[PDB]
Amino acid sequence: SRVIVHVDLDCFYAQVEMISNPELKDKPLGVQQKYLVVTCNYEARKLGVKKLMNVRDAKEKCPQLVLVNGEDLTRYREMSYKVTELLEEFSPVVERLGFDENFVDLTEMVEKRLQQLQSDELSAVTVSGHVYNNQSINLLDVLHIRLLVGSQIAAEMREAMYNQLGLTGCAGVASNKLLAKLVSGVFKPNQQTVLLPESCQHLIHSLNHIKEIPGIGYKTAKCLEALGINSVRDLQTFSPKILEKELGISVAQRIQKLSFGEDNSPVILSGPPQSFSEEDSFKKCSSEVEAKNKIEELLASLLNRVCQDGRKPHTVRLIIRRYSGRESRQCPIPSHVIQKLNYDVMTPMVDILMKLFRNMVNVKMPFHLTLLSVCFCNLK
DNA sequence: GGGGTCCT
DNA sequence: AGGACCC
Ligand SMILES: Cc1cn([C@H]2C[C@H](O)[C@@H](COP(=O)(O)OP(=O)(O)OP(=O)(O)O)O2)c(=O)[nH]c1=O
Ligand SMILES: [Mg+2]
Ligand SMILES: [Mg+2]
Repeated sequence: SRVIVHVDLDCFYAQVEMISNPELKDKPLGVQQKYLVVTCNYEARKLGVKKLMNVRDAKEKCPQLVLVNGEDLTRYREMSYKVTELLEEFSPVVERLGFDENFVDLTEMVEKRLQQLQSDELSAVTVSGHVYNNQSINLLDVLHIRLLVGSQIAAEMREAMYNQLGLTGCAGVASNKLLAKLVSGVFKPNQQTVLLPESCQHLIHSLNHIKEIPGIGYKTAKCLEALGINSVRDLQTFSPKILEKELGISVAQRIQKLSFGEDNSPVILSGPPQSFSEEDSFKKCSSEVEAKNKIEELLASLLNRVCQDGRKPHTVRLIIRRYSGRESRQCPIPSHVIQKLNYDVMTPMVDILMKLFRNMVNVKMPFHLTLLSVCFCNLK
């Protein structure tokens, strides 16, 4: 019934770097964060470089790999919002997923375009891009026609993104978010594909690991592996009763639906972010004097970002990670502090954060943090 | 890794 | 405050 598109930018961070320094769009490029190559351009993947590879592995496997540092997300974040703002011009309800993916519900727009078409030009309606599984099109099938118009809009989207932002990316068009997202990566990079309904099963069964289904992550997949469940079909087939009584009703019914390619979740308007955070990770921080300096650094950046935003946060959170998950402490931001932008908001915010710090770190007893993070949320 | 979302 | 998910 619905016509949903999923847009997915090509090697996002690397693409941004290649644009900032066009002297790089010729070379294999990797974006580095500490010891990780979080992503690389397609010249690099040709040479054996994979996403999230160790710089050691990447170096050895590709000594001519140019590395740029991508620990500061400022520019990626800015381009990211330019992308969704551009998509919002097509339809106001755009849902972000991470920095480089967006869903848009095109069905109202598709409907509008059809109501305007004439008889002799419905003939006549064509696909833009790939048709998944080379499935043949039936122009008399109104579902095929709607999905085809979807593909046309999707191509207008990719064209605008290139023309206005210089950004290249993939699109997937299908009847729900799950399927749009699975199909958008079938032809990469910088291409698009549309999923006709009779090819839905082929798409879901094309997956080789149950983790490949968006919504099934490390923990959930590990549990399923424990239950003898490894293929999509194993999950499709497993006893709903037993599944429920091992993962709970909510998860069980949702992921089991997902395994059939069913996903009724609406595309949601993401809008402005609901939180701003900054982190730094390190081998060791073992003194409060360090912690405070670290935190002042993080807080400085955040205050810059809150500044531009316009809205004001009403709670602060401090996150740590002890040597060998994470722990957090939050509290509301005093009413008087919330009026800042010209004054000196630093010293009182660091005072609050340090109270939070000592609340979860015994400073009289040696400690070994390996991450510090500050988060502003409850924006108003 | 350096972010972000929602649910319990 | 933690846990799970997504990138
Ligand atoms: C998965 C993941 C992505 N990212 C960032 C790096 C990526 O540039 C960006 C989007 O990730 P992806 O969309 O998963 O991959 P990509 O856009 O870099 O490359 P492609 O889609 O062509 O395969 O998010 C992280 O920082 N940490 C992570 O764990
Ligand atoms: Mg991408
Ligand atoms: Mg998954």
